[PDB]
Amino acid sequence: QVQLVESGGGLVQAGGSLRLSCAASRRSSRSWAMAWFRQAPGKEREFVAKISGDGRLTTYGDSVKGRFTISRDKGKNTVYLQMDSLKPEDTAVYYCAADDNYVTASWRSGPDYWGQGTQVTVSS
Repeated sequence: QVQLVESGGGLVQAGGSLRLSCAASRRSSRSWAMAWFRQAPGKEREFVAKISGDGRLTTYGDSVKGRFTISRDKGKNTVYLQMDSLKPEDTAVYYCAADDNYVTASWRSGPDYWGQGTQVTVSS
């Protein structure tokens, strides 16, 4: 019954920015760690970024570090991904995910809940 709904995807020229958003259908007594992953054809869905329930800890995949920023609203199960300096290599369907554990939130099978995906395409 928990639902995660992503928004903010689009088709944009290289070098440009997008901001993805994700809101869960409820708050939890401890806010969930949240994460973004991305999937493109021919490649396993990959971890992009995560943030702890309390917002104090973040980590990024090697390919996006320095360009993307993950943030959340304090005490809500929402999460954002600000994507700057977009490259064609960033084209994928981006999924938000929620986990009651920050350490496993970057594992393909860690999170409890998954969104349906928002497409992001970066043209050259």
